[PDB]
This record gives sequence, structure tokens and C-alpha cells, in this order.
Amino acid sequence: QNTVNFTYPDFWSYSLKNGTEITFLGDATRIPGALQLTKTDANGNPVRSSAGQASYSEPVFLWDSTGKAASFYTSFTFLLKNYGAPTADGLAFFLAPVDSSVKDYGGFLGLFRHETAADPSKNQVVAVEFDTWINKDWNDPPYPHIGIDVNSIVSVATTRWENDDAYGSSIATAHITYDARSKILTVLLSYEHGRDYILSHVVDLAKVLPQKVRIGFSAGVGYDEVTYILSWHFFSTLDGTNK
Amino acid sequence: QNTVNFTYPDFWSYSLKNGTEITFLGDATRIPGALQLTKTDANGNPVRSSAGQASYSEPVFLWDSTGKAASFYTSFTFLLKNYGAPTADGLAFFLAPVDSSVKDYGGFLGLFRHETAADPSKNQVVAVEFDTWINKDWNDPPYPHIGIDVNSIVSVATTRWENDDAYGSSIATAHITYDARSKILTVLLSYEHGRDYILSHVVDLAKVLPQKVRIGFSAGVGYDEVTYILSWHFFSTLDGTNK
Ligand SMILES: *[C@@H]1O[C@H](CO)[C@@H](O[C@@H]2O[C@H](CO)[C@@H](O[C@@H]3O[C@H](CO)[C@@H](O)[C@H](O)[C@@H]3O)[C@H](O)[C@H]2NC(C)=O)[C@H](O[C@@H]2O[C@@H](C)[C@@H](O)[C@@H](O)[C@@H]2O)[C@H]1NC(C)=O
Ligand SMILES: *[C@@H]1O[C@H](CO)[C@@H](O[C@@H]2O[C@H](CO)[C@@H](O[C@@H]3O[C@H](CO)[C@@H](O)[C@H](O)[C@@H]3O)[C@H](O)[C@H]2NC(C)=O)[C@H](O[C@@H]2O[C@@H](C)[C@@H](O)[C@@H](O)[C@@H]2O)[C@H]1NC(C)=O
Ligand SMILES: CO[C@@H]1O[C@H](CO)[C@@H](O[C@@H]2O[C@H](CO)[C@H](O)[C@H](O)[C@H]2O[C@@H]2O[C@@H](C)[C@@H](O)[C@@H](O)[C@@H]2O)[C@H](O[C@@H]2O[C@@H](C)[C@@H](O)[C@@H](O)[C@@H]2O)[C@H]1NC(C)=O
Ligand SMILES: CO[C@@H]1O[C@H](CO)[C@@H](O[C@@H]2O[C@H](CO)[C@H](O)[C@H](O)[C@H]2O[C@@H]2O[C@@H](C)[C@@H](O)[C@@H](O)[C@@H]2O)[C@H](O[C@@H]2O[C@@H](C)[C@@H](O)[C@@H](O)[C@@H]2O)[C@H]1NC(C)=O
Ligand SMILES: [Ca+2]
Ligand SMILES: [Ca+2]
Ligand SMILES: [Mn+2]
Ligand SMILES: [Mn+2]
Repeated sequence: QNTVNFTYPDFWSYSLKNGTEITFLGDATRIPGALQLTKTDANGNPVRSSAGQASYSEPVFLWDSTGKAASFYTSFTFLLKNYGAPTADGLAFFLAPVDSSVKDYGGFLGLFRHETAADPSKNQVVAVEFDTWINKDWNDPPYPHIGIDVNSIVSVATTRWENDDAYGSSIATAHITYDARSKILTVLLSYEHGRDYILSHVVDLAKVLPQKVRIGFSAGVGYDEVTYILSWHFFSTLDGTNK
Repeated sequence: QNTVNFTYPDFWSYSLKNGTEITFLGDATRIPGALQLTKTDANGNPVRSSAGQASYSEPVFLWDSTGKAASFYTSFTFLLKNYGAPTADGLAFFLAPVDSSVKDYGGFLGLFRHETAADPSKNQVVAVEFDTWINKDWNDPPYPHIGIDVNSIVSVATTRWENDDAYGSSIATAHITYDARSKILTVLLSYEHGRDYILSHVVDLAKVLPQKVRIGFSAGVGYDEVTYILSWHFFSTLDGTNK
């Protein structure tokens, strides 16, 4: 089976064993109704300096030497819970090699190591980040933003994420699509009674990632913040690539 | 007010006068719960050779000489009702000049005139078409498809639309986004318990359309088919363009 198709309308079925459908790494944990990305104390309050990842267990086929490549679409709703404003550091949906694991916390969103974070030759990861903290030292724009990261914590493209949304603690729905023919990654973020955010960028996944990858969520803190993934849908197709 | 933001969860409030919020042209008509794109007889059966358009009444700002450009996102659910398979001709979401009107029926989707349909210099329209009929004479690929049209009925890009969906008569939800910074148009089509379709293409709207446009739906038939738009949401932002 070359493609994948799954939908989790909610996560109220929290009894599944770690690693069967979803794998949790670091401080990410499964709680009733959600995948909690970082650690919280007894009362459910955000702990500082924490990193965690929740990823699909089965490897995901992206491409192969025969020209076949997967176009995909993933949607998920999440609640980035904030305690005051601003908070740090955010979350990210990512695609990394099958054997990768959680990295540094804080501004690296558990996706990179401090030492190699700004070096594209030492990283193999593509991620759509929802950044809540301005790291002047890593080139973040002067406001919360949504960014597309290709092998580095320094986004190849970003777009303003308003303070009222970034620190509003309302449920948001994200749609991320990748067209394997035009090599276009598009991110759409919506708030029920608010605005929409759009960020598209040309990025050829075949040139930067291995043939099979693991997909998931990664978060890193930071302070006064915790992310919960409430639902998740993923679909891939080989359409338009000879097969 | 430079940007626009509206949401129609449904169209059960059908008493609004033609031209106030939505303008209907040709055979497009407002019926309880939907915008009907083409003509049907007494029983609600599809009539042949019909064209109609349902468009937002207020002009929509796209760009201006000062560098400011609008990124946008539109979503809508529609029921393309089919009587047998195949059917013809499809529907399209489009952006055309403010003073344009409905054109030829059939494969032109009410967006072009037979005489100038394949000449980019004689048309000013960008449309995302959901094509149900293979017009060998206008370069349609050999199957139903979703295409991006820039000033011509001959799509600059397309993607397979499976027969079971194209002629299934199930409600579909479409999301179309345009990033004014990267000049990327992305189309996402989803079926509740089925698959998703993705088609992105680089197209600079500023180079092909006027500063203000009219947005809407256009359909052309054809036979054994009628399209109903069940909901519609549109949002535009000037984010990232100096203002
Ligand atoms: C869910 O299941 C995964 C494995 O499929 C758990 O992650 C794995 O945890 C192992 C340790 O518990 C890691 O290996 C150890 O490496 C050290 C050396 O660095 C050795 O001393 C030790 O003998 C093990 O070999 C293993 O690398 C790790 N897998 C990955 C891909 O990172 C996971 O555990 C959770 O995440 C890991 C990263 C740690 O943070 C754990 O503390 C944490 O529990 C399992 N998740 C849960 C919630 O149980
Ligand atoms: C909703 O309101 C619009 C106008 O804002 C209607 O469309 C307009 O209809 C006029 C005729 O009814 C068109 O003008 C006529 O042009 C001919 C010459 O070609 C003249 O003989 C005549 O005197 C008028 O000037 C006008 O061009 C048209 N507007 C546009 C932008 O096309 C609309 O009518 C519906 O659509 C038009 C295109 C026709 O198909 C009508 O039959 C049809 O009713 C109104 N819609 C409804 C449902 O009432
Ligand atoms: C003062 O010493 C430590 O300085 C660090 C840099 O200012 C600081 O880390 C940053 O903290 C902010 C929140 O205030 C963001 O999380 C930001 O992403 C952090 O920077 C990242 O992580 C640090 C460790 C470093 O690798 C940077 O290159 C990277 O951009 C430390 O704060 C602590 O650690 C961070 C990760 C976070 O958990 C904080 O809440 C925590 O206080 C500073 N250490 C202190 C103040 O004790
Ligand atoms: C045989 O004479 C007429 O030939 C036309 C071309 O085959 C045909 O139009 C096509 O009809 C199919 C459906 O069978 C599609 O709608 C297709 O898009 C039509 O072609 C378009 O429209 C025609 C008029 C022309 O401009 C083409 O360049 C263009 O691609 C005619 O069919 C009639 O008209 C069309 C529009 C549609 O309403 C049909 O249902 C209708 O029968 C042919 N006329 C006939 C058979 O009487
Ligand atoms: Ca940051
Ligand atoms: Ca056609
Ligand atoms: Mn950032
Ligand atoms: Mn076509």
C-alpha cells in the first residue's frame, strides 16, 4: 500500500497503546480527548523547558526513484492554551526521517538541536510552525507568525499571526496541502468566528527528505503554554506521477 | 474598506433581492437553500444548453500600484447533481472584471465566448473549474478534472477528478487560497467520507486581472446536470504587502 488515509474526528478513545497508531516522544502524552504536546503539572498547568512529539506510527511514502511522488493534505484542530501573553514557544506539524526523535525544547520546537539549528546541511526536516515567541537570535520576524521551515529553524517564509489569535486560546483548524507536481506547500489556518491565514511556498519535498518519513506534531516550551491536538486527518495520493 | 470578509453557512434565507448581496446572471437563480447555477424545468430536471452565474455584488480589491495585494481564502460546499454518467459541463469559481457578464454555455462554463476561448489576449479571467466533460477540441485531459484557468478555457494545470466523485452527486467542500506574496493559488476539494484533491499552481493575479474584480460561481451545460452552491465563505487580507 503506497498511500495513506486516516481520520481521527476526536481523541476521546484514549486507551490505545503508545506506538500502535500514534507514537508519543519526550513529554508528549495522550490524555482524554487530545494529544498533549508538552508537560503539565498535577493541575494541568504548563511546566517550563519541555519538548514532545506525537507522530503517526507507520512510515509515510513521499517519493521513489521511479518518478512517483505523493501529494497530500492534512487537517487538524488544536488548542494552544495560553496563560497570559505572550507565551513560548509554539508547535509545528512536520515531516522528518522515520528514525528521528524529539530534540531541543524552547524555540527549536523539539525539531532541532541548538548546535545545528541554523545549518541546512545538518538537518532533514520540513515543518509548518505556529511560532508564539520572537527569538531575535534565530531570525524570527517581530511578531507571532506561521512559518515554513526547510532543514532549519529559520523559516524560508512566514506570515503574521495576530496576537489575539496566537495568545487567544481558541480552537483553530489548520489545513496543509502539498502538490507533488508543482512542488507547492500551502498552509491555511482558520478560527471559527475570526480570520484566516494563508502561506504558500514552493518547496520540493523530494530534494530535501528521504523516501519514507514520519509525520506528526512537535512542540517546545517555553512558558505559560501547552498545545492539545484535538483531531487529525491525513490523506496522500500519487495522482499525476505516472502511477 | 480595502478587504472583504463574509460567511453564508447556508442559503435558507432566500428572500434577498437580486443584486444586494449576491447577483444572479443568465439562468442562475436563488432557490430555498441554494444558488442554482443553471436552468431546470418544473420538476427540477436539468435543461440543456444553459449558463448562469452567481457572484458577490460588491467589487473585490485585488491590488493597486502601491504594492498592496490581497491574499484570500474562499470555501464553499456544492452539490453537483448528476442524472446518469457522464454529464456536462461543470462549474467554476472565478475572478473576472467588475463589468463582465455570463458568456457561452456548454464547455465554456459561461466564462468564455466560443470565438476567443483559446486566446489569452482576449480574456481577463482566472477560474478554478470542476470539469465533468471531455472537450477533445479544447484540450481537456481524458477524464473529469479540476483545473486552473488563466485567461483561457485551456487550463494551465489540472488534476484527475475521479468518476465516482464527479458523477456521484454527493456534497463536496472546496477551499481555494491565494497567497499574494508567493503568487500561489491552491485548490482543495474534499468529500466527507472519501478522498481529497489538491492542485496548486503559481499564478500572479496582479499581472492578469484588474485592480478590482467580481468573484463568483459560473456554470454551463451541457446535459443531465445542475449545480447548487450550498454555502460560501470568503476572506481577504493585505498582510505582508507594506500595509
Ligand atoms: C513510546 O514508544 C517510544 C519507542 O517506540 C518511546 O521512545 C523511546 O524511548 C526509549 C527509552 O525509553 C529510547 O531509547 C533509549 O535510549 C537510551 C539512550 O539514549 C538508552 O539508555 C535506553 O536503553 C533506550 O535505548 C528511544 O530512543 C525512544 N525512541 C525514540 C524514537 O525516540 C517513547 O518514550 C518516550 O519518548 C522517549 C523519547 C523518552 O523521552 C521517554 O522518556 C518517553 O517515555 C514511548 N512514549 C511513552 C509516552 O511511553
Ligand atoms: C440581477 O440583476 C442583473 C443586473 O444587475 C441582471 O442582469 C442584467 O440584465 C439586463 C437585462 O435584463 C442586461 O442589460 C440588458 O442588455 C440588453 C442588450 O444586450 C438591452 O436590450 C437591455 O435594455 C438591457 O440593457 C444587463 O447587461 C445584465 N447585467 C449583466 C451584468 O449582465 C440579472 O438578469 C439576469 O441576467 C441577465 C444577464 C439576463 O440573462 C437576464 O435575463 C437575467 O434575468 C438579474 N437577475 C435576475 C435573476 O433577475
Ligand atoms: C538567561 O539564560 C537563558 O537564556 C535563554 C535565552 O534568552 C532562555 O531561553 C529562551 O527563553 C524564551 C522564553 O523566555 C524562549 O523559550 C526562547 O525560545 C528560549 O531560547 C531558546 O532556548 C535557549 C535555551 C537557547 O538555546 C536559545 O538559543 C533558544 O533560542 C533561557 O530560558 C529558559 O529556557 C528556555 C528554553 C525556556 O524554557 C524558558 O522558559 C526558560 O526560562 C534562559 N534561562 C533562564 C532565564 O533561566
Ligand atoms: C453536433 O452539433 C453540436 O456539436 C457540439 C460539439 O460536439 C455539441 O456541443 C457539445 O456538447 C457536449 C455534450 O454532449 C458538451 O456540452 C460540450 O461542451 C459541447 O461543446 C461545446 O459547445 C458547442 C456548442 C461548441 O461551441 C463547442 O466548441 C464547445 O466545446 C452540441 O450539443 C448541444 O450544445 C451543447 C452546448 C450542449 O448543451 C449539448 O447538450 C447540446 O446537445 C451539438 N448540438 C446538437 C447535438 O444538437
Ligand atoms: Ca520562535
Ligand atoms: Ca470540459
Ligand atoms: Mn519562527
Ligand atoms: Mn477542462
